[PDB]
Amino acid sequence: ATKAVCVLKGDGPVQGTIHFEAKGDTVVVTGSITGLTEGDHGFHVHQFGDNTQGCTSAGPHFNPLSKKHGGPKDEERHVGDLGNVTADKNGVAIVDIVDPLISLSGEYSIIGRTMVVHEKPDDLGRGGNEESTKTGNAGSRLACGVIGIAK
Amino acid sequence: ATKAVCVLKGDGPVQGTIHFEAKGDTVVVTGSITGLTEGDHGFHVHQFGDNTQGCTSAGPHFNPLSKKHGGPKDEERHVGDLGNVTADKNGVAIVDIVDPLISLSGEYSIIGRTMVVHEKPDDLGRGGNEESTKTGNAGSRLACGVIGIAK
Ligand SMILES: [Cu+2]
Ligand SMILES: [Cu+2]
Ligand SMILES: [Zn+2]
Ligand SMILES: [Zn+2]
Repeated sequence: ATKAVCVLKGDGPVQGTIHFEAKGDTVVVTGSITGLTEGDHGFHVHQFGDNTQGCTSAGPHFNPLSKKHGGPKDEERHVGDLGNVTADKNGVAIVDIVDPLISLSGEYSIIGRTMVVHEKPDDLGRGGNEESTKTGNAGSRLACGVIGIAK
Repeated sequence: ATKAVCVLKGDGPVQGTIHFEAKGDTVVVTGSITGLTEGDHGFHVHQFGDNTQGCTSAGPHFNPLSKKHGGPKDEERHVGDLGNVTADKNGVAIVDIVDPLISLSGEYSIIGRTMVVHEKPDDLGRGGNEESTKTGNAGSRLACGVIGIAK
């Protein structure tokens, strides 16, 4: 694919629509999420596109290279580590990310996997504790969706 | 991918979970769907895994070979044509299909696309009007879900 889309939904008020487009050797990720508390929220691709138990069955971050958790600009990062999205006072986050590790085809393809928006900011692997290097201490999964092929 | 899963949801009471597993050179589709009216309901893979407008944005049937609609056993069929599932008196349909056209990888991959359960029976391309040759007259989309990679 060259284009994908994901609709985020959960058990609370958080919702959003994320679009993905292959451009050169990168993926451009755009869209918006609403109903979020003001501030930063971790935003990652989780391994499985399994929504049988809500966002919990999505598994851990997509990490085909068996690395520790980092920020998007780090060399030591999971392929699914896209950092944080920032919600304004009205709870709206505008997403505008360009990333070279995720892909819409081949081995790092995220089609069929799960996009998750988390309750807290992702510490990018610099939190000082053990959890920081697994999940960035991003907390719970507020909303998620399976990444599908778009027109 | 060797295993996929899809959770079907819509605006009504219809819901279900379908699993897909590559067993040998074929794909085995299993699961169950509840909340249906008794009888046959068209069950197809629609092209886009786009749920931005409910099941509507899923597009037409997945048809990379550009054929007309037909039954699962016909030569002239869309890849997405999986026939009918049958609901019992209780509104429950058990899915047990093996199909030679869909796949979980490559050109016929259905990962990232949408499974749709329809309101009426699929006439298998033999209804005699133009609509039959497109959708089998299966009618509205009761529930649908994006097919994602499973553990
Ligand atoms: Cu995460
Ligand atoms: Cu259909
Ligand atoms: Zn991570
Ligand atoms: Zn068809």
